[PDB]
Amino acid sequence: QVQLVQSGAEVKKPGASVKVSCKTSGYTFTDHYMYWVRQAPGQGLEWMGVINPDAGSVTYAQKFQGRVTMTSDTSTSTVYMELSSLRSEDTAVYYCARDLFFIPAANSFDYWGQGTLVTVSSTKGPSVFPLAPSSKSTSGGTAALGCLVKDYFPEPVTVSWNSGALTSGVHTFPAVLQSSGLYSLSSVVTVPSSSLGTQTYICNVNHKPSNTKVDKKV
Amino acid sequence: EIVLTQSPATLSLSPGERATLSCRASQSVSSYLAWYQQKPGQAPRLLIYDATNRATGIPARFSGSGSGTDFTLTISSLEPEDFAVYYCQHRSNWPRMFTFGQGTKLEIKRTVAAPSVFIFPPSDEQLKSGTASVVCLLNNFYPREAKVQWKVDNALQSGNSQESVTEQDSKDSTYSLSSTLTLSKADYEKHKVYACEVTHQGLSSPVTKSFNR
Amino acid sequence: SYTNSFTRGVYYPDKVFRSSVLHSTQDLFLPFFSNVTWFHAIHVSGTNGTKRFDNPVLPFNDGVYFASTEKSNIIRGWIFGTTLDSKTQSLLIVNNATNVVIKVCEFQFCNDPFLDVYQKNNKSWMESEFRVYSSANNCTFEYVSQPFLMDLEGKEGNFKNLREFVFKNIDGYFKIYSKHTPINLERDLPQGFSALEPLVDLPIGINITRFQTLLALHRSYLTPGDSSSGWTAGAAAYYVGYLQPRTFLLKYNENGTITDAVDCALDPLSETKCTLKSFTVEKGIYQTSNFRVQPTESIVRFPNITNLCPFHEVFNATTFASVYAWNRKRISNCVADYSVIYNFAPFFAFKCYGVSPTKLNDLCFTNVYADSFVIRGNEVSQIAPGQTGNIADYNYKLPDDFTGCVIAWNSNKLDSKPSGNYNYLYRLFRKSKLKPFERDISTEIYQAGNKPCNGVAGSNCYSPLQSYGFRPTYGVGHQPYRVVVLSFELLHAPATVCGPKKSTNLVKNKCVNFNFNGLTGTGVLTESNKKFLPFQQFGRDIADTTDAVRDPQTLEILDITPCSFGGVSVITPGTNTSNQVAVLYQGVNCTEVSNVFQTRAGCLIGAEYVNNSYECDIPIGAGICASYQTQTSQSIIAYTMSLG
Repeated sequence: QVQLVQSGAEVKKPGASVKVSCKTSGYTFTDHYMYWVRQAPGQGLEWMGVINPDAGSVTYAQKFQGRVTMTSDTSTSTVYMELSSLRSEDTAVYYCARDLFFIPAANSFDYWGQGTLVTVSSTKGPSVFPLAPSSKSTSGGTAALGCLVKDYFPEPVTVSWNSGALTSGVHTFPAVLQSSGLYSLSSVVTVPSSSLGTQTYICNVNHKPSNTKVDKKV
Repeated sequence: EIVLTQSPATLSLSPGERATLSCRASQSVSSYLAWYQQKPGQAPRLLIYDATNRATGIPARFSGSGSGTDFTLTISSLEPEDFAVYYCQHRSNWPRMFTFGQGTKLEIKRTVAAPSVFIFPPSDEQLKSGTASVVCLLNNFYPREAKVQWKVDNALQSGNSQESVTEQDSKDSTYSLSSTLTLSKADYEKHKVYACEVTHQGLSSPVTKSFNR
Repeated sequence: SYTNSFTRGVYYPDKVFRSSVLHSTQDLFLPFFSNVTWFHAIHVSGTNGTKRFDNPVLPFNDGVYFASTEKSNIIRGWIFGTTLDSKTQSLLIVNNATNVVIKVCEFQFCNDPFLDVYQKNNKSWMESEFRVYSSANNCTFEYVSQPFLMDLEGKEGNFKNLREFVFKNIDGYFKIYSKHTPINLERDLPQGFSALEPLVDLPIGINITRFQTLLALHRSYLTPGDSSSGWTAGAAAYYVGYLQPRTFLLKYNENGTITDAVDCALDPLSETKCTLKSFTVEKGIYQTSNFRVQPTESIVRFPNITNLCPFHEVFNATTFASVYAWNRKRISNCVADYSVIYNFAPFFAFKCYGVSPTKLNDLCFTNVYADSFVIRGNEVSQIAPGQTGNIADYNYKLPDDFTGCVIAWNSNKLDSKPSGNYNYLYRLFRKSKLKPFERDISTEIYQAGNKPCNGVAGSNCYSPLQSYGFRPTYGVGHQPYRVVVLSFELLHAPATVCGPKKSTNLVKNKCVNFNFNGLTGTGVLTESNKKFLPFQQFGRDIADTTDAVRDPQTLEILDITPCSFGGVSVITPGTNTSNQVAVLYQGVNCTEVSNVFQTRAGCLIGAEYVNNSYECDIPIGAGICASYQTQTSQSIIAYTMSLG
């Protein structure tokens, strides 16, 4: 089955170059065109661009027009894309897409890859802060417990409660880019007021790029 | 280039009915258009290509039509796995400049839920670090329509608040909103009363939760 | 006789609209203040009484400025031709009543094309009798032109009818120009500026070196007593001009019309206004060397052709595969020459669906995919953008954007064989519909209905192959036709196949504009024995001027000498005062081509050296100073500046 495998994550710096590969499989990489599309967080597909599997017949976009080089390779059947001079507005998820037509023509994109979250910032360490509800915040007999994680740019964090034992009413908000250049989100869970003080709730924070695991008791 | 613009951009319907999302253009693209489907958390799949014929691996409920400068998709019956974001793209022949639009989100129609307003003062552990962040919680409510107001000693504050809205839950079709007002320790200790005003369609009157330091 | 055309001979070169611009183009115009061949077409009556008239064979070098002052029907035709002996296509523009019969036919009509007026006011009558022509041969082109190619005449005391026609010898079109303008005086010369708009453009091509005018005979009754001496006042007088290649500077108005023009050549004031781009010229030197006229020819193209792309073996080979296994051959890293294709055989359908066949060599292409395959005889057009055929839907299919060609021909001589013809197939049975440029070389058994056919095929199952029986006795419709589609993809990339750049035959010893391998300029090309390095292509002198360039063609060395004649300068006292000007050829001893005085810097042509001394108005050089004074009726004088 045709399954286009791409790379994983990739962090960079302003004014640099990132090499993202997207290997082909299943079909003979000599007849079907390949396109490279960008998906920004919250926005939609932005740029086109085709790379010929056989020769260096490429067609870059109008927005970039010179700052991207899409090479070809028939040895391992893998495409490449090296965007130069990454700015603070190029952080997005790059995809690789094939076409339903053959080498000469091109109608649309049918087979897509898996994406590659390329970002541009400075790495640092995370930090967790517990959010405790007040005594007067008990409305409707229910209570909400939260944990405010901060100072972490990447977002692979999966805030679990009691090592995943508590799953009902758990809401994980998306990360928001603060002014300091570091993302931060909070995770809230609605619990009955009768369970306050009797049951122990611990929010588990795990950050794989920094290898940091912090369990904060509420 | 051809500025593909979609008028609705928000088609709130119910599972079972039919949907019609339009994506018009300027130049004659009667036979040059494509339809996609991008679910949150994966890659966009091909819905309808060539704007007239059906794609492969697509159920029979997806039926497209249109010609000239006005196109629309005619879904037969909405399913829970159909609520996603759809796009449109034309195939320019000589200048390869494939452009996209903005996207139309397909929501689930239910009853008007009331937002549960909760406010959380910053803990002493965060205050010891020199930073203060007050979190105002807005969970289980109808499509995000609750502008969050932050009043500090009856003075309206703006520019220092950040809002985060989750996706539509698959269990009860509700949303969650969290507003975080970031203030310094000195500015936090300078004032006493902090309030979070919530104004939503499901609320007959603005509900404001406040606490005293 | 001769006359002087002051500012007449300007027309619109191109059809592009322009407003408030001063563009300078290089075309064949009429130079201002020339000697137009004035011919008074009147009746000539001798002493014996024999009627005669002048009708010489005027040569049509490159164009004429034929004007006419006919009253009603004196000049209503023209004749063109270089042989006039039934060898080349002629041009009889019969300007009959209410219509114009433009006939381009090759025949020898006569030697003296006489024709009377016959002013019959009947709506159904033919005035052009059979006395002008006598032969009838195959005509290549003709036209009706319902709007008659003749200006409207006026009837007044002194307001007469004035009209002129500008013709050229362009191989593309005849470039017929026409314009009417009424005169205001009856005894004054027609001094004025009147541009001519393109009326018609006949797409005919034939060599024309001579021409002949068609006057009116009108000798029904001579009426003796009043016209004994032929004529006294004058019926009409046609002018005969000759166009010359010049660089005319045209000034368009706000509404998009030419109100004036600058010769930029052969005239000192025009050359000054051209090199300064200002009408009111100030008192300066304004050097304009190596830029005066220099019209000789036009040779501009890219030499050094190279290895031709492997277009062969795709239009002529041993055996082409069927649509089952249609061969593909991409072409890159070469320059395509679409000229050897037609030489193969007379084709059947040269319908390029993306571009024009005459425009294939004007743009670059990334990679052309040559796909050849043999098909039946009744499906030569089924393989086209948007066609649902049994061999175009389950086999090689073209998309809705095929920017290539469908070049095909007949192969009833090479692929024909008096046998069962089991060489080709078409595979009519296919599961799904083949996408554009899809090649299926599989031989799996087809299965329409529910019938297990793993081992063999039965009635419900079929085989994806069928013998394409091409019997030699079969006529058109069942013959083998070889079709090759050159898929022209459009990708902005380092394209290779741009076009077959083929220069001219390296003209030398002639001051023409040279453009060889990028470098463009002007000057003369002379012979030089310089031994340049094998990798050096361009040459420069000590003054950074192109003195010699290596021929990109076969090994030959040329020498580009500018001919700068030292330095041509020109002095203008200002158009506000007068228009008399003078030229100073700095670096000339008055021998390398009017008042002539040799100065210490050059030859001043157009001024006289006065022994007196005045204040230096215009600095000439080396103490010489010129001015515009009222010498006892004003002209530019030359004198030595007074130091005190």
